[PDB]
Amino acid sequence: ELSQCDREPIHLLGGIQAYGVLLAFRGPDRRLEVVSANTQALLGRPPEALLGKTAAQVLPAELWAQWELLSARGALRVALPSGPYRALLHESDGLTVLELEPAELQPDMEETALELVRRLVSPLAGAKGTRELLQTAANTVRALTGFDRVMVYRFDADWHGEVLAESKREGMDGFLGMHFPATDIPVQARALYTRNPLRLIANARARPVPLVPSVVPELGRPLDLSGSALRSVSPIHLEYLRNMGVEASFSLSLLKDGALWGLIACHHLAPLHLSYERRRACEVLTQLLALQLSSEERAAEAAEDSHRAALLGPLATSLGAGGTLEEALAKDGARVLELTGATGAALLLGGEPLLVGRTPSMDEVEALAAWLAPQPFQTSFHTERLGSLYPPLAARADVAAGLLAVRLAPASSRLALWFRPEAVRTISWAGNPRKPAEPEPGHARLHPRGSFQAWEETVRETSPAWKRADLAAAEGFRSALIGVVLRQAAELERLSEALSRSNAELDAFGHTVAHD
Amino acid sequence: ELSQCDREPIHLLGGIQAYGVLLAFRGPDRRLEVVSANTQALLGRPPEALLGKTAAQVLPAELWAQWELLSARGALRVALPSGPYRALLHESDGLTVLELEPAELQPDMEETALELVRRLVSPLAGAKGTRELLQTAANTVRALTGFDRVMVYRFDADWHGEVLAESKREGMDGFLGMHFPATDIPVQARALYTRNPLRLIANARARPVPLVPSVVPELGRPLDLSGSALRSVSPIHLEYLRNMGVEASFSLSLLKDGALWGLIACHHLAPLHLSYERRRACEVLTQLLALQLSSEERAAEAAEDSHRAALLGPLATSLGAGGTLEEALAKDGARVLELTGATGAALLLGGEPLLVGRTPSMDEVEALAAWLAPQPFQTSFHTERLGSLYPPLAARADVAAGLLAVRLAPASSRLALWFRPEAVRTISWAGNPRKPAEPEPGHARLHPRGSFQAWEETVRETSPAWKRADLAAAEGFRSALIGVVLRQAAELERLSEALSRSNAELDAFGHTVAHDLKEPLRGIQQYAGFVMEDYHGA
Ligand SMILES: */C=C\C1=C(C)C(=O)N/C1=C\C1=NC(=C\c2[nH]c(/C=C3\NC(=O)C(C=C)=C3C)c(C)c2CCC(=O)O)/C(CCC(=O)O)=C1C
Ligand SMILES: */C=C\C1=C(C)C(=O)N/C1=C\C1=NC(=C\c2[nH]c(/C=C3\NC(=O)C(C=C)=C3C)c(C)c2CCC(=O)O)/C(CCC(=O)O)=C1C
Repeated sequence: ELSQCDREPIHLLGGIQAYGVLLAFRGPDRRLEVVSANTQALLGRPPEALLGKTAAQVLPAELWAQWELLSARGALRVALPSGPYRALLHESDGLTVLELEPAELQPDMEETALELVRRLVSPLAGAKGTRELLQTAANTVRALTGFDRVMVYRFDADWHGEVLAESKREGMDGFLGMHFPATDIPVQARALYTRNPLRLIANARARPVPLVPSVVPELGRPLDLSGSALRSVSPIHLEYLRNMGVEASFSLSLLKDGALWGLIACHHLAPLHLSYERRRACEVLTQLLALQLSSEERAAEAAEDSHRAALLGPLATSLGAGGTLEEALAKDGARVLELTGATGAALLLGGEPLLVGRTPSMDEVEALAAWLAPQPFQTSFHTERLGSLYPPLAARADVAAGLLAVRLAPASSRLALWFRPEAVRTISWAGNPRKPAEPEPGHARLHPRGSFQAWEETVRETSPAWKRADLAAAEGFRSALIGVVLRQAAELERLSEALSRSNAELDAFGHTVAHD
Repeated sequence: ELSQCDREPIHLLGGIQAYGVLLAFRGPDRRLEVVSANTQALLGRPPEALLGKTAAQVLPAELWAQWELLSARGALRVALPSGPYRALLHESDGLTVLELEPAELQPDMEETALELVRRLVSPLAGAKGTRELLQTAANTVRALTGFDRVMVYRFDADWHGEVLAESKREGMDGFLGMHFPATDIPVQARALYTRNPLRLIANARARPVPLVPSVVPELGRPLDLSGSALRSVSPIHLEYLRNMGVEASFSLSLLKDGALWGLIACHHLAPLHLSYERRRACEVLTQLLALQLSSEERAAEAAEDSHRAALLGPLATSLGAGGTLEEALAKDGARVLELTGATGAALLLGGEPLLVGRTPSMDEVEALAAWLAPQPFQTSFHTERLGSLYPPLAARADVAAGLLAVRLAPASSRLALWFRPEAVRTISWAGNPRKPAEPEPGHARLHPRGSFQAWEETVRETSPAWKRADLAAAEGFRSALIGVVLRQAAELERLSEALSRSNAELDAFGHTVAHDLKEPLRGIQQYAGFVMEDYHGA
């Protein structure tokens, strides 16, 4: 593929954390094909000995009494001599696997989750703004998890990320408003996190615990761990955290109708374990954030569409009065521009092209109109930097930074478009984007960024991104160009009664030659 | 416009249900001025003698210990020698009001609450549709509350509503599929329910306990009960509930966006009392359901509008393929009809109107267009019925029952409209709506309906409602219509090349006016050829 950062498989690591013990059951005969190598403390027997025997005589006597509801719903609490343990059950890779982990110790915690979900679902939330919703979710995440530093991470088109908001406690650095390279998150990571919503790495210094046996005898590969929540992450990502200085990690993915909208991040300077109940409560909390944001964007787009219609109102009303379309646009050009938020407009109906406001030279516009012919689009065209697609205008980007074009007609040569100037924008990177990874002699792998200090770069010949409202405003301008062009048709309609008058002029000079 | 069902107030009854006990406080030292008459058991002292004295000695010592957290949070579970109670505290009418209610005897209900929450939100919820979401909500509400019958009530424009889905229990009657008159819920009821979502009527035949004293001295009014959740409903609604035979009621309000879009009702045939945590858990269910309904509706409507644009596309392309607009519409008359789903399409660009599909004759549509010109509509005018508004075409309601129209020009007489035939449907009424109420002798109050048997009636000369996608499709029809108006600009240049041979004919008019003036030059030339003759004669 592109790099070792992607070709590396994540399913087949076969690494398990030291917190719990993983056990496996094979079909009806209850075969323990693969077991953890740290089961001596819990199971009281050597790990290698337990291979190949039945589940009837190996497990502690307690949890068969709890086996029924474990097979029913996959969760319970069981008492053990070492202490209270949390039991989860899931079946994957054509085999049944069982695991045990420590559980909570504060019974008062459970009602807190209900209280906080009530607070979040309570009305008047989101009216304050979209941005504050992320912070008022992150602060509650801090309270539930009790971690140190929490960011909110949002994905861009090219899979690079930004920090929309964060909530921390005093005494640590913050990455608010910082961007990160797209390659920092591998593609296989996105594919895996599409299915598994959450994950937990409570220690960074811990060595991975080997899985015995190394490979399943008949599968030919080690046991899959995607379904389990105790998987050990790749060692490469560990050095990234260690250089970052984080000891414990906890991330929850946000899903929007099949799209990885963003990730919640949590960090800690010291190792700290966390229970399954807290994880699931946090997951339930994060699930409603997508719905809240959906409601917010529906309301915002409704307001924007209403505002665009309101602005369309008087522009259409003024058109149709005394004058011609070229006269009307020239006289009423002030109200034209704000529909698309541009600085110049151009229309081509068959005559010489007409320009209003800031625009490229007269000779260039028809060259562009010809240039727009072959690119396949049906209604609209978009660009934030036309210089890539069309080099000649990149020489003078003062008005050619961004263009929005629309088909007034079918594939024939009739078009209208708008122009935008360039806006300076400066962004701050964490490390050098040019060197996302630090190479090592021997090319065994690619080490992560050496440092994490803020670094700034400036982009030029770029226009602010086209919104979604102006895309509909283009169709609105088409619906307003009708009406004014229909008044053109009405003035041509009394030119049509003047065509009846022209036939009257025909037979008028007819009876005039009759008279002379 | 207000019958007797809109005069009496609800928040000034001053009645409290049998199970509860009400207490109110005034002033920084929090003296006692309002107390229920059934407080003999819990307080152990005559109610009258305790009002106006120091609050600390009146309240039991156990309750006074946990005052601090109850003051802030407002909810608390406490233990009494009689049993376990839940204390509710709230502020209303500039007064401190606390409440005492029996507590729940079930320890682990909250785990079930979280289980139902995670069931509803789901990794994938409501993929099937809205109706399935309502059905899922109904039976979950039943399970969480343990009631017999539940309702889902949705309001129309005129505040008259029908039931969509229900969770139905065996061995008892249901109400799914009928409508209820808007008179059932008065304006005052909607105004009150706009704020308080939780309404519980523990008993139907219980008599409200009076609050001594009847009137607050400084205010001159009965103590407000809107803030509290133990209000006693008006006796007329108690009789209305008794007529059904239902004993206990539970009503949740689905306030999605500043409006009472939906009401969730629960019924039971036997006395029953719920716990406060039950109501609090059920409260978030309504918000979840409303939010998911809104999200699903928006997503589905956006997806359908995408298909509308996708169908708009090839219509525009094909219409721009041929250069005979009237003929193209005639041959492609099928396609234009399903853009808004109408059956009769009429085009009027100022010339002779074009008629395709089922439509009335030209004179009726011309008269309708003439009437539409002074009729004020900003961009569009859509209605399902026209006989109510326009008399002359009411006779021809077969095809002119409903129409959707848009204004092509900003002014004048350029209108494009469609035609829709009448659609017949049957609405089932629970009880005859023609007799909404029965008047008692003396006209003191209007008692509710007597019998609730199903009743039927038929609506006529009506068309299905123009749902918003149709209006969006008409606007998109104008938007892609500008495409065929650029094709009509090619046709405009065809009319203008007729006018261009007419402009060459205008230059012809110039030099033929020169010709028809210089033929008079030959006229005065003949006059000159005669002028020496007439001079010789003279
Ligand atoms: C190709 C390997 C590799 C390099 C080099 C690189 O840049 N990424 C990487 C390793 C992996 N990272 C994995 C996990 C992972 N990394 C991030 C990155 C961030 N952490 C932040 O808080 C932050 C900022 C903002 C970013 C962009 C994240 C979010 C993840 C997911 C899990 C958490 O770290 O929480 C990873 C996956 C391994 C596995 O799932 O076992 C790889 C391969
Ligand atoms: C004059 C008002 C009035 C007449 C007459 C009438 O038709 N109803 C009525 C009395 C009131 N009822 C009030 C509350 C109330 N009524 C209903 C009605 C229904 N219950 C159903 O199951 C159902 C169906 C649908 C209908 C039509 C409902 C749902 C409520 C809210 C509380 C519950 O009953 O659950 C009322 C409000 C004042 C008060 O609280 O006393 C009036 C005036």
